[PDB]
Amino acid sequence: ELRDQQEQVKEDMETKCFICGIGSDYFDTTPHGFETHTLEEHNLANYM
Amino acid sequence: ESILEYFRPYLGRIEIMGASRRIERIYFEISETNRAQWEMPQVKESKRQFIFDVVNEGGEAEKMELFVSFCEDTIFEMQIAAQISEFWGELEVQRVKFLNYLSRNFYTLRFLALFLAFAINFILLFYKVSDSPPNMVYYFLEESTGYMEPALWCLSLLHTLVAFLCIIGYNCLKVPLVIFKREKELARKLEFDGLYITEQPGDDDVKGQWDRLVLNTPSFPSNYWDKFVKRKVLDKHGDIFGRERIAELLGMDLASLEITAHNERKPDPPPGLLTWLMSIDVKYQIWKFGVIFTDNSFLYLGWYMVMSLLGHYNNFFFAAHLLDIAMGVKTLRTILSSVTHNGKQLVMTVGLLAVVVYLYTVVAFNFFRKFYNKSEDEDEPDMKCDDMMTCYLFHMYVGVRAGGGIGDEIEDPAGDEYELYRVVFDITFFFFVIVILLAIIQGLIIDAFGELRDQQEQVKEDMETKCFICGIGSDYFDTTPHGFETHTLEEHNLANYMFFLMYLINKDETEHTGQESYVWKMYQERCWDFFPAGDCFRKQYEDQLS
Amino acid sequence: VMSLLGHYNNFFFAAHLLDIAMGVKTLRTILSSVTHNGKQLVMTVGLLAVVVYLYTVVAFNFFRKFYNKSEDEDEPDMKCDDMMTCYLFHMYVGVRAGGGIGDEIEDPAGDEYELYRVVFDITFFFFVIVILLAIIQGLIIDAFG
Ligand SMILES: Nc1ncnc2c1ncn2[C@@H]1O[C@H](COP(=O)(O)OP(=O)(O)OP(=O)(O)O)[C@@H](O)[C@H]1O
Ligand SMILES: Nc1ncnc2c1ncn2[C@@H]1O[C@H](COP(=O)(O)OP(=O)(O)OP(=O)(O)O)[C@@H](O)[C@H]1O
Ligand SMILES: [Ca+2]
Ligand SMILES: [Zn+2]
Ligand SMILES: [Zn+2]
Repeated sequence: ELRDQQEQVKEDMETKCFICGIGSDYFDTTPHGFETHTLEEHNLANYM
Repeated sequence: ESILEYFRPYLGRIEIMGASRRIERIYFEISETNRAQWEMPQVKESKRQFIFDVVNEGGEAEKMELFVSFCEDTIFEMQIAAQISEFWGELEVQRVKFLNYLSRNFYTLRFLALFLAFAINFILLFYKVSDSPPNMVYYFLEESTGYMEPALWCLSLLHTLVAFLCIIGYNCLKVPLVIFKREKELARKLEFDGLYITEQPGDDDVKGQWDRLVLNTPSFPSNYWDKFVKRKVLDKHGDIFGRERIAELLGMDLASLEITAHNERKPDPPPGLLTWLMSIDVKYQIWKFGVIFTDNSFLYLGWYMVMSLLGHYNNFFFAAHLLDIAMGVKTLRTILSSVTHNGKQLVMTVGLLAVVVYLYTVVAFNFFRKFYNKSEDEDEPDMKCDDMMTCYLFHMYVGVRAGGGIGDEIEDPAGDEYELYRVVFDITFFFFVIVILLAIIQGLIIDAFGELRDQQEQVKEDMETKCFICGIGSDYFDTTPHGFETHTLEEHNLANYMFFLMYLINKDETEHTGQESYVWKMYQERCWDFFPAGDCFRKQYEDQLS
Repeated sequence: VMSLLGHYNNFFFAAHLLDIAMGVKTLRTILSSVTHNGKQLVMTVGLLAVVVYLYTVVAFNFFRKFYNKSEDEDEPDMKCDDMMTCYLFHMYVGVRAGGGIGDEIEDPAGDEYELYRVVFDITFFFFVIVILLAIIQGLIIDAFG
């Protein structure tokens, strides 16, 4: 269960944006969509 | 209807996302030879693995790039198949016929080698030993028929001969595709990445350090179909980065490329094979030998032959060839992969087991030492915990294997001042070492096996739930009866895309229609946008019922 | 046929007790779970046979004096003097043993092959007992589940 919790943490991050929460399904309509949103649109560091 | 039924297995129709931002259907021609070259078990096996690795590793954006690379590899594979389909002049023609026989019968020779290994080891099951000839021991077969020893010798010789044939067949069959992929990836890196021009590979990229050899060799793009990659790299690198420097890096001459650009007549090679042996490219051949002497399948075959030759020193080295069944069938290979699937975790968990057992050794060395007299003899004691090394070996060997901990093999703690101390010590050893840690190792391998089998089943299930090209799931298609079937067989069929690629390749560039020229230019520029993603003809004209 | 054989010998009657397994649902499911992964089980027990045969070759060429099961000094019962007898001894006794073949072989102490036999017994207990047998258990129990 602990190892499954660790796997889930990594998976959840790649599925939903930490800030807006919107999942990767709305972003992957455009190619490399989630990557664009979670790196240029809403990157955690950028907020820092 | 009759014409449609006759040309149905020749009418391949794929849908492309065109320049009009619309999903448009392209109807091309599938050659009969092209379909026949798609439907042998080897190409099907290639597609099966490709689909497995793509669905397992993932990546929606890289999916089309890997699909196109697979199409190129499989085109070259059926080119190999076409070449291998069905006094020096006689010698070379007989040599190519013999290599052809080996290349077509590679798998049959593999099965024959495994059969010979099984037969040899079945004979070896009759081996016995005796102090007398069939301080000195003699290992001889005990057989009443008297034929199993000549049969053993004959089968050993035949098995090493088949080992020769299998390595030659691999060299003539699977090695060319490996070279083709290596040359292709090096050409793509030079054309697009420009690594040897700008981003020099580091020490970790031993593949790049070895690829540096064929940078200047004239036979650089030999196995790869494109022969002008050097000129392309000069066109997009050297204007900015130094044309003479790039020419030196690629081992080609500016005047030579000028005279090839101008009108020129190609001469004929000198007659004879003694010129050829002097015309072999030493550097390119060394690079090819380096990239096939590290290919894992060829290394397995070389190890197979090394074991076969050692089987002539001692016949029991032929027992190593029984692992070929594990390398052959699928889920036994999965059992072997499950050992290393969590290999890092297993190594450090057995390290934790070693550490905790060492702690039990220190506390059973300082205390609890008189309870390790394994010898029942009173005159001769065999205290296993008088030395730290011997006590640690005793623990890690015997106590771990014991199901009730070290208390099974230590003296009973009764009538002694340390009674509850040893009770707690044995209980904690049986709990942590046996009950917990060993079962964690069991979990780390068995759950790895289950996870690998679940990955295979998930690959098979995912394919039937979403279209590999547009991705749209089966829920949108199953509204119409047999919907997904129709969409993934007549609308977007992986093969149909491969057949379009071949049709573009073998069609003259002056005949390609607007759609075909668009797809061809897209393929040249490596954009992969012509694949429909997230939409299809049905989705575009849902209101128009088409 | 079993009923008629029950008149030759009454103990052929049992054969008719399996009718309860054919009758109730999940006992029939226990019997179906044996063959639900039958191909995998056959080839995994084949792998078990192969690896045990490898342990037999390496305990036949080496580690042969450690198979004297007889406690009598005058009469030895070396189980690994013949390849067939050693393979039978392994697949029969060592697989059933929970601590591998080291339970039923002589202790490797005070011998030049000490760490060799330690590694041999550990790898036998690990691959044959810990892993492969539990994989067979998984292949049937997960089939039931
Ligand atoms: N708002 C967000 N900002 C950053 N990453 C996000 C966000 N939402 C989701 N993610 C996911 O988090 C991933 C973080 O990967 P990245 O390579 O940026 O860091 P990392 O290597 O995981 O960081 P660290 O080394 O600190 O663990 C992204 O690739 C993306 O899938
Ligand atoms: N675009 C697609 N092209 C082909 N198959 C698709 C596609 N999208 C989803 N699929 C699924 O892939 C399945 C492939 O089954 P098919 O019988 O065509 O080949 P196969 O026998 O699995 O091939 P192989 O023998 O190479 O493994 C289809 O039945 C379908 O469910
Ligand atoms: Ca035209
Ligand atoms: Zn966001
Ligand atoms: Zn589709």
